[PDB]
Amino acid sequence: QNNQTYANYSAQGQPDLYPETLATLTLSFPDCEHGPLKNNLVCDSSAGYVERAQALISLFTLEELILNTQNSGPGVPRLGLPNYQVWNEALHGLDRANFATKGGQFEWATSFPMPILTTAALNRTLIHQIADIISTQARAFSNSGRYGLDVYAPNVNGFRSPLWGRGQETPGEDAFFLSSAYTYEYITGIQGGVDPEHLKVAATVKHFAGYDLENWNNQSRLGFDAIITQQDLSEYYTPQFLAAARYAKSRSLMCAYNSVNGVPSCANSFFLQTLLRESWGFPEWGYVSSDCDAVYNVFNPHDYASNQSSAAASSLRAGTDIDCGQTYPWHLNESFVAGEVSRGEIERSVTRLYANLVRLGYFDKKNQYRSLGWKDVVKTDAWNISYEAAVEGIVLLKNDGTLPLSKKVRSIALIGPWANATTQMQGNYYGPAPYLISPLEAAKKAGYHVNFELGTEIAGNSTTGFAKAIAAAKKSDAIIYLGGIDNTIEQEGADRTDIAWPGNQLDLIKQLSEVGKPLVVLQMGGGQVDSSSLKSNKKVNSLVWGGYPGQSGGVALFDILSGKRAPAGRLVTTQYPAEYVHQFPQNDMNLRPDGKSNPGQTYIWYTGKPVYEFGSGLFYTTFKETLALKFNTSSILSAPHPGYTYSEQIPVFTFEANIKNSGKTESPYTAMLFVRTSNAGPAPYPNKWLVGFDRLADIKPGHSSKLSIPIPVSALARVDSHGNRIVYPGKYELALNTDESVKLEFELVGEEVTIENWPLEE
Amino acid sequence: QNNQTYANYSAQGQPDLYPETLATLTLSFPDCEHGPLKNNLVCDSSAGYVERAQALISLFTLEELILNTQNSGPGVPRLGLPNYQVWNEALHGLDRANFATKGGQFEWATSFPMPILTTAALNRTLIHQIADIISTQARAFSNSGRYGLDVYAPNVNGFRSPLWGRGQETPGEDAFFLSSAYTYEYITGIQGGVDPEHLKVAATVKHFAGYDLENWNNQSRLGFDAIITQQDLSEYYTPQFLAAARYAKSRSLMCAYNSVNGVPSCANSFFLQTLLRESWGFPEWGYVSSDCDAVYNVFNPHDYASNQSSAAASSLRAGTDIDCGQTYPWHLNESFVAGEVSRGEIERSVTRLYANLVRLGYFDKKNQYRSLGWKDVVKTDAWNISYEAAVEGIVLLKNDGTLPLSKKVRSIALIGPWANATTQMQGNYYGPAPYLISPLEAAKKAGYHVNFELGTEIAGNSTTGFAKAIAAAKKSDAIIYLGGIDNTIEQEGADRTDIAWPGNQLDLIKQLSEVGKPLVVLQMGGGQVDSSSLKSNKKVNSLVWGGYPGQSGGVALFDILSGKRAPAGRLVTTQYPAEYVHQFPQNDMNLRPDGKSNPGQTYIWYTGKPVYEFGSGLFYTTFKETLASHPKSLKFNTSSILSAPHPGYTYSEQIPVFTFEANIKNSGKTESPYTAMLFVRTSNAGPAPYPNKWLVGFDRLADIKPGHSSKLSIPIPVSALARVDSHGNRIVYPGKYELALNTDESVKLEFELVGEEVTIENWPLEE
Ligand SMILES: *[C@@H]1O[C@H](CO)[C@@H](O[C@@H]2O[C@H](CO)[C@@H](O[C@@H]3O[C@H](CO)[C@@H](O)[C@H](O[C@H]4O[C@H](CO)[C@@H](O)[C@H](O)[C@@H]4O[C@H]4O[C@H](CO)[C@@H](O)[C@H](O)[C@@H]4O)[C@@H]3O)[C@H](O)[C@H]2NC(C)=O)[C@H](O)[C@H]1NC(C)=O
Ligand SMILES: *[C@@H]1O[C@H](CO)[C@@H](O[C@@H]2O[C@H](CO)[C@@H](O[C@@H]3O[C@H](CO)[C@@H](O)[C@H](O[C@H]4O[C@H](CO)[C@@H](O)[C@H](O)[C@@H]4O)[C@@H]3O)[C@H](O)[C@H]2NC(C)=O)[C@H](O)[C@H]1NC(C)=O
Ligand SMILES: *[C@@H]1O[C@H](CO)[C@@H](O[C@@H]2O[C@H](CO)[C@@H](O[C@@H]3O[C@H](CO)[C@@H](O)[C@H](O)[C@@H]3O)[C@H](O)[C@H]2NC(C)=O)[C@H](O)[C@H]1NC(C)=O
Ligand SMILES: *[C@@H]1O[C@H](CO)[C@@H](O[C@@H]2O[C@H](CO)[C@@H](O)[C@H](O)[C@H]2NC(C)=O)[C@H](O)[C@H]1NC(C)=O
Ligand SMILES: *[C@@H]1O[C@H](CO)[C@@H](O[C@@H]2O[C@H](CO)[C@@H](O)[C@H](O)[C@H]2NC(C)=O)[C@H](O)[C@H]1NC(C)=O
Ligand SMILES: *[C@@H]1O[C@H](CO)[C@@H](O[C@@H]2O[C@H](CO)[C@@H](O)[C@H](O)[C@H]2NC(C)=O)[C@H](O)[C@H]1NC(C)=O
Ligand SMILES: *[C@@H]1O[C@H](CO)[C@@H](O[C@@H]2O[C@H](CO)[C@@H](O)[C@H](O)[C@H]2NC(C)=O)[C@H](O)[C@H]1NC(C)=O
Ligand SMILES: *[C@@H]1O[C@H](CO)[C@@H](O[C@@H]2O[C@H](CO)[C@@H](O)[C@H](O)[C@H]2NC(C)=O)[C@H](O)[C@H]1NC(C)=O
Ligand SMILES: O[C@@H]1[C@@H](O)[C@H](S[C@@H]2CO[C@H](O)[C@H](O)[C@H]2O)OC[C@H]1O
Ligand SMILES: O[C@@H]1[C@@H](O)[C@H](S[C@@H]2CO[C@H](O)[C@H](O)[C@H]2O)OC[C@H]1O
Ligand SMILES: *[C@@H]1O[C@H](CO)[C@@H](O)[C@H](O)[C@H]1NC(C)=O
Ligand SMILES: *[C@@H]1O[C@H](CO)[C@@H](O)[C@H](O)[C@H]1NC(C)=O
Ligand SMILES: *[C@@H]1O[C@H](CO)[C@@H](O)[C@H](O)[C@H]1NC(C)=O
Ligand SMILES: *[C@@H]1O[C@H](CO)[C@@H](O)[C@H](O)[C@H]1NC(C)=O
Ligand SMILES: *[C@@H]1O[C@H](CO)[C@@H](O)[C@H](O)[C@H]1NC(C)=O
Ligand SMILES: *[C@@H]1O[C@H](CO)[C@@H](O)[C@H](O)[C@H]1NC(C)=O
Ligand SMILES: *[C@@H]1O[C@H](CO)[C@@H](O)[C@H](O)[C@H]1NC(C)=O
Ligand SMILES: *[C@@H]1O[C@H](CO)[C@@H](O)[C@H](O)[C@H]1NC(C)=O
Ligand SMILES: *[C@@H]1O[C@H](CO)[C@@H](O)[C@H](O)[C@H]1NC(C)=O
Ligand SMILES: *[C@@H]1O[C@H](CO)[C@@H](O)[C@H](O)[C@H]1NC(C)=O
Ligand SMILES: [Zn+2]
Ligand SMILES: [Zn+2]
Ligand SMILES: [Zn+2]
Ligand SMILES: [Zn+2]
Ligand SMILES: [Zn+2]
Ligand SMILES: [Zn+2]
Ligand SMILES: [Zn+2]
Ligand SMILES: [Zn+2]
Ligand SMILES: [Zn+2]
Ligand SMILES: [Zn+2]
Ligand SMILES: [Zn+2]
Ligand SMILES: [Zn+2]
Repeated sequence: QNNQTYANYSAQGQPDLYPETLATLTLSFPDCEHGPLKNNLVCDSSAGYVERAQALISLFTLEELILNTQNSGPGVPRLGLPNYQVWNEALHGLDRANFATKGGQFEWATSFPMPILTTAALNRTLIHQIADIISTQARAFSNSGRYGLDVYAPNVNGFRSPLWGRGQETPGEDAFFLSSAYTYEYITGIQGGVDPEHLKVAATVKHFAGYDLENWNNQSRLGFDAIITQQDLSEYYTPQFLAAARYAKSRSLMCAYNSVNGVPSCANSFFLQTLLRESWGFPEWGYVSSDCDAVYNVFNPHDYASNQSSAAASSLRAGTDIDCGQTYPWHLNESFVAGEVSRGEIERSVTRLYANLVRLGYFDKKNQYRSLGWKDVVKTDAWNISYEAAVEGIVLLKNDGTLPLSKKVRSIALIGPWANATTQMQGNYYGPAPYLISPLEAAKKAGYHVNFELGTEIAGNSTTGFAKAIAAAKKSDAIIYLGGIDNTIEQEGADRTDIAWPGNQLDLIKQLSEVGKPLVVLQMGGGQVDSSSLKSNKKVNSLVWGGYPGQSGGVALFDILSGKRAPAGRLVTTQYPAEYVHQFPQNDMNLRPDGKSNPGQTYIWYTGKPVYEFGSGLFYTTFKETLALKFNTSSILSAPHPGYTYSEQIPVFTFEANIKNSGKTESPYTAMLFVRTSNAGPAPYPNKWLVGFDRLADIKPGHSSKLSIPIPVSALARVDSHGNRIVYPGKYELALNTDESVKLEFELVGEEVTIENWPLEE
Repeated sequence: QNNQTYANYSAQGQPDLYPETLATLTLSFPDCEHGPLKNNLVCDSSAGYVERAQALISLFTLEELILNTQNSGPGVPRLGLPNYQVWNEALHGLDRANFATKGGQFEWATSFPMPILTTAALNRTLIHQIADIISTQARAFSNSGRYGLDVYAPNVNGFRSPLWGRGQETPGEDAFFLSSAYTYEYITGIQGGVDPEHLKVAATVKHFAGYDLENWNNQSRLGFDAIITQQDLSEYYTPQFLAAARYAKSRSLMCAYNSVNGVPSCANSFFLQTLLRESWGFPEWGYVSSDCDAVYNVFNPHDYASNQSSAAASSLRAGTDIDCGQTYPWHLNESFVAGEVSRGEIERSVTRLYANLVRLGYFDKKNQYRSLGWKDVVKTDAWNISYEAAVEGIVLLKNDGTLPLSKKVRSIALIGPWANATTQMQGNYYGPAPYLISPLEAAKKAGYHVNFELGTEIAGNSTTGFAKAIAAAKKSDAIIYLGGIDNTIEQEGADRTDIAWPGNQLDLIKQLSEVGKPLVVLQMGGGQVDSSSLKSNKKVNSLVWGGYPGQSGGVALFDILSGKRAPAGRLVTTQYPAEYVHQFPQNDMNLRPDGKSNPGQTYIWYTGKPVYEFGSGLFYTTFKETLASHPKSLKFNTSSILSAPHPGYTYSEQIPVFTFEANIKNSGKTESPYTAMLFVRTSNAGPAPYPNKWLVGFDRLADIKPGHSSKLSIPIPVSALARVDSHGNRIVYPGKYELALNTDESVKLEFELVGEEVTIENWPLEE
């Protein structure tokens, strides 16, 4: 929008936003005791939140309303109503806050791992606590005018194509179960419960819908039209958004840049009204924000409207309340002049935003959360849950017992473009951290003699660092290589073009494997890289996926390597063979194989052979898993469901298995539970789908902990050609983990039961 | 549905409901301190109303949920959740209550005038207070297990065709302003404010939409398919429902028997979702009830569904939550089995009902409204607002000085089928009253020597009774004829076939007028009758429309006639000439004239000559009305006016463009209250055809003494000036306009709207 020369937004992965959109404001609170609003109902803390917001909005001029439909809202100075920023980032810690540059206060926020790694821990409580800490820290910054009260998080789009530059931000490729679980735990942690009366921080689930690529084939997200079947819409692209609106009661949602089936998400009333509000129960006075700036893109380049005034009017009427950008505040005045919108439609949007602000305690100084301050940031950071998430999430992919490093290992050769990682560990959308503990520093602090060599860059074709690296290796007890990808390779605005290890890193690892010494390789980054050559190289003793480990990253990794903590992470996306992305266009949105070039996408549908499967992860011990069957769903759904708000949440039954530590190392345990069928519902039939997961606390050798995995009605439902979610009678089989240590056959009997009726598109 | 022999519901005006639907339950409240629910969140009075309702519903079996989608909900005995009745009538007082038959308490409730007469008073405060009394009495009965907490009221369909058997129930023919005003005052009075946290009684605005006939031409409402333009739908058939949902925040709404443009109202997602929820902000956890039993009629006779299971599914999915009938509770089980509905869809609807019950204090014994009792019925009844409404509403149509009856009038010949009226005064949907004061008992109480003769029946065809009535007239100082129509003529389930005085009443009136005595005619009933021959007969000294005056009807009538009170009512429908209904089909839903059979419908569009016009009414005095002041500029810029702050108004379209102000001087012999209707017209603003005029305001002023003046101030809201385009959009158009005060047009004021067109409402596309 703010381009200086011609800009092809069908190709360019990044918009050109106005400085106003991108500005860092200084925030504050209305003075309800002495200010101009003191006798208005909005300042009456005993009144209803809607009635309060309505009373306030009645005081605005038309132009004031319009200006306050943008993310950087100017407020209304004459009313003592301060500017308010809607665009705040919280993906895995505070970002876009007005951080102090000196003074020892508000200089930083806790930098948790990227969600990709945190989700690999398979721990729901963990996700929830991270969210709670983030929203405590948000309130603290807010109380000093340095952060808003709503957050553009979480990013829960399915990591469908492995080359997506933003998959790192997500809880993985399983939109239906794993992502939805993350969605619920994160949003309830941000918001302080399930639609509590006193909202903590408003979540903004994103990006709705069909957004999972930046610019593959030079087709920008900004102009992309996702051709998606109704079946896939219901099955893969929206179930996490149903979870957000229905179960978590997210106060906000962000509509995506792209179109779906010819309709821009932000101008899509089927999306924003029929689905979001009428099918999934999105809060009445919840509000929708556009992406930055998806309203502009309705016009340029989507051409769904002919100018900015019309793009504004179409988005507003479809259900987009707040524009991250300048199209609303600078063109809705034209929309009004042209009769395209009423003042009613504009007031509703602003009223929605302020209704949430009222709920958030914006006008109530005595509100419980208005007293959080810097010491609460200090205290929650000192809990070291960022370290804990990283430690629980790290994935051991290959190991011959070389890990944990034996007491005999005294010197290490520390090699690779991730060996001295600091800011690399933070991924993206991060603010300043209190500290960043590199793998190098953590290695020294662990008490190893460290021979550090860069060896080679992430993406270089230079070998001039090889010799010194081999030299450092030849004079060390073990080699620890840390490499892979980072945000120079995968980023917002630019997808990868391939999913192989970048540069000449694999050559360096090969030459290191032929040194004669034990070799541990840490594959870092969010997306996966093809590590088949490492899998098949016997001289590569150990392979670890370390994701983006956050502020205490080095210590988390080296506590795992040294065996202080025992790894238990599992992959939350498939590591595909490198040729996968060359086999079919990556913006083919069809999940199922087509018998042509599309081989099936994700662990659910892929007919090929993953290098490492979704759900791969090894332990420092061995476990012995043992089991501890005609179900009539219609009957099961006929019963009372105390403890569950929605009927589809009830277990069909609970999978019970004993988990014995048959080895000789204390270890926590993780499990994914999969189901499959070859006769229930329509063909084609999936490989399998995830229906449950859990993490159990450290189990001692000889001890047995019980794994209980409820199998909800919603999880056994399949999706028909119309998008309906229906539980079908037939034969199913559970399988525990990728190793399928335990399997359980059961039959579903009775008639088909409808779980959701998918509505017709407009 | 419960017919014993073949029933043709395309023709038959009344359904055959199962006894279960019609049953009189004994109600009670759950014990939230000690009962099975005490630890459930529903019994936590500090929790959110939605969360409370969700916690309760979670405890139900599927069958218990299904069974509690009917109006006579059985509750859940094992949970200590009592049966609850959704079908409670309150149109003009409590009805379908479990009235006691002995013991001196709860044997009766106040019987107000039918809303048609109440509305004629043009008094907003009156309507609101009536509604407040009704809801106080509702809660009092509720607290003794004798009534529910939601009411199937108000009926606010525009009384469009004059032969409608139920137009009597409505605030008249002006859907946009007059009916919408009644809707607001009544619903907020019923509900105890504007969506208050503590709801007093849930209102159910009805009937949505296109419903304004019972069985004209033997086409029953049960199978009627209204063909209505989007323009008419926005302009005439729905504005009162926008008002109910948006301004009044009605907690419930009732969907109609009929289809509109091929889609039954209760299976109509455009109506129940797109318009109701997305356009007008109907409460998120408000609920929709069908009419009794419109869900059944989706199948039989509409054939929109092939069976009851499919009819239930379609109605539920479209947005109908509660069935007045047994289609839901006895066939949603089948819908579920067939995969047509989810348990989620069923749960939402029951949760919706119980969310309102939570808000109504159904689970909180300490709720403000849970202590109201029989003494509160006695107290509110004794205020005599029923009497007051009738006396305010009575309309003086014709007079030469005969009314009020002079002191010279000692004896009266009281003639007519309405002369000894008791139950006739109650109209329809009435429960037992404390008493009923007939016009006969009232005349005797007031001190006149009364010579009473029936004369003829309402629909009588014999002249045998004439002679005694004529003899009585000859002995008396004045003749007071009371007749017209009643509920043997106009009723639920059966429209009138014509709009003339029934039977030989006019022939009797003619002969009474040949006697040579002063003659006063009281024209009773809700619908109008063609009184043109009474209008032109110089020996009919006076004509009064008395509507259905309720429990103290006789005293209201004779206090007016005696001059103890002075009349100020104005007609709220057009009194058409009898020919009107025989010129064009009465199910032609187009308001505009078409240059063929349709002369235009209502005072807004009618091109013929009313016998008495909408807004007709005379006083016991005369008034001089003069423009008080106008804004310096009479060129109003709507876009600019709407751009300003609007403190004191929730919605921008509610702000005044300006205020019409007049001085009202009593220029006669007698102290009198005053009423005014304010009309606007345009010859160039908006699209053609241009209407006659349309109502934009009204008011009633307190007694004005001879020679004294009072101020009349009538704001002109932006919404009132908006016109409707061919697509249903509400747009304020620039151009020339003229206000006219009353039917006599005593004051007129030209103004101009300048600047661009302004969109007030975008009418959504149908599905
Ligand atoms: C203001 O409010 C007050 C308080 O409510 C009103 O006062 C009440 O007024 C009514 C009506 O006048 C009065 O009820 C009558 O009481 C009489 C003595 O107790 C009764 O004899 C009379 O009974 C007749 O009506 C019954 C209906 O239930 C019939 O069933 C019964 O058969 C009686 O009818 C006989 O008599 C009538 C004429 O008298 C005759 O036509 C019949 O054929 C039959 O022979 C009434 O019940 C109350 O007692 C008053 N209550 C109090 C507390 O004072 C007052 O009316 C209000 N004012 C206005 C203007 O509305
Ligand atoms: C699934 O995730 C949950 C939630 O994160 C996790 O439970 C958590 O475990 C951590 C780690 O033990 C707990 O963190 C501690 O909490 C107390 C507060 O009660 C703090 O005092 C502790 O801080 C000190 O100790 C740290 C570690 O020794 C030091 O680094 C630090 O500087 C402090 O001195 C510490 O933060 C946390 O309390 C729980 N959280 C909850 C909600 O229970 C659980 O273990 C995971 N489950 C499985 C099976 O893995
Ligand atoms: C558990 O939480 C504590 C408290 O936040 C962490 O302690 C902190 O560790 C960092 C990194 O080593 C220290 O920062 C460093 O401090 C030195 C000296 O002041 C400075 O020269 C370095 O540049 C660096 O900033 C920090 O001082 C220390 N803070 C406290 C209060 O002890 C600890 O790291 C956490 N544990 C894990 C495993 O993450
Ligand atoms: C709609 O609003 C925009 C933004 O306020 C207007 O554009 C501004 O016009 C003013 C006055 O001419 C200039 O001084 C500003 O520099 C413009 N601002 C921006 C951000 O472009 C626009 O003119 C308005 N349109 C109408 C019809 O009122
Ligand atoms: C590892 O990275 C750290 C941090 O980026 C490097 O530390 C810097 O070292 C220079 C002196 O050589 C100091 O002046 C800077 O203040 C340090 N930077 C920061 C951000 O603290 C360190 O050199 C790197 N180690 C290597 C390359 O072996
Ligand atoms: C309009 O109706 C109101 C409400 O019923 C009338 O005010 C009532 O008048 C009666 C009889 O004088 C009193 O007993 C009530 O207490 C009054 N009620 C209230 C709420 O004030 C009012 O007189 C009518 N207005 C006009 C102008 O005739
Ligand atoms: C759905 O529910 C209705 C109401 O309970 C069932 O109708 C009853 O069926 C029994 C046995 O068929 C009959 O004896 C009764 O006459 C019916 N009762 C009533 C009140 O009508 C119906 O069977 C159920 N259908 C299904 C498929 O479960
Ligand atoms: C006017 O109507 C009243 C009420 O219906 C009549 O009162 C009834 O008259 C009969 C016979 O006289 C009595 O036995 C009943 O008890 C009365 N019923 C009630 C409810 O009061 C009255 O007779 C009628 N008057 C005339 C003159 O026809
Ligand atoms: O998740 C969304 C992102 O989609 C956008 S991306 C945005 C593009 O425009 C500039 O380059 C911005 O710096 C960049 O963040 O940002 C908002 C997030 O919440
Ligand atoms: O306003 C509605 C009415 O339309 C229905 S009509 C109903 C038809 O079936 C029986 O005869 C009943 O006695 C009659 O009321 O009733 C409910 C009202 O609220
Ligand atoms: C910006 O790019 C658009 C096309 O996206 C083009 O129409 C316009 O001319 C450009 N603006 C400027 C100032 O170059
Ligand atoms: C803009 O980019 C699109 C997609 O990459 C491409 O098809 C088109 O040729 C480009 N248009 C211009 C004018 O360069
Ligand atoms: C995308 O565009 C750039 C030119 O800016 C080009 O270097 C690159 O080869 C293109 N990629 C594809 C797949 O066409
Ligand atoms: C803007 O675009 C709309 C269509 O999206 C069109 O109807 C309107 O006339 C356009 N206005 C101007 C000023 O070009
Ligand atoms: C399943 O349950 C339903 C309802 O409980 C029952 O009607 C049906 O007969 C059962 N069918 C089987 C095969 O168990
Ligand atoms: C009731 O009427 C329907 C048609 O409306 C007819 O099919 C049926 O025979 C009747 N039922 C009975 C029991 O007479
Ligand atoms: C039912 O009534 C309709 C309309 O009055 C008529 O067309 C039809 O012939 C009747 N059907 C039967 C079976 O009598
Ligand atoms: C009921 O009618 C519907 C059509 O509305 C049809 O699809 C369904 O199969 C019918 N069910 C039965 C049991 O006949
Ligand atoms: C009056 O009506 C009755 C019953 O309908 C009938 O027997 C009689 O013939 C009618 N008489 C006249 C004069 O219309
Ligand atoms: C009406 O007001 C609008 C908004 O202030 C302004 O743009 C326009 O010029 C005005 N038009 C007239 C005719 O006064
Ligand atoms: Zn003070
Ligand atoms: Zn102050
Ligand atoms: Zn919590
Ligand atoms: Zn509180
Ligand atoms: Zn513009
Ligand atoms: Zn008790
Ligand atoms: Zn009130
Ligand atoms: Zn309260
Ligand atoms: Zn049929
Ligand atoms: Zn039909
Ligand atoms: Zn059936
Ligand atoms: Zn005729």
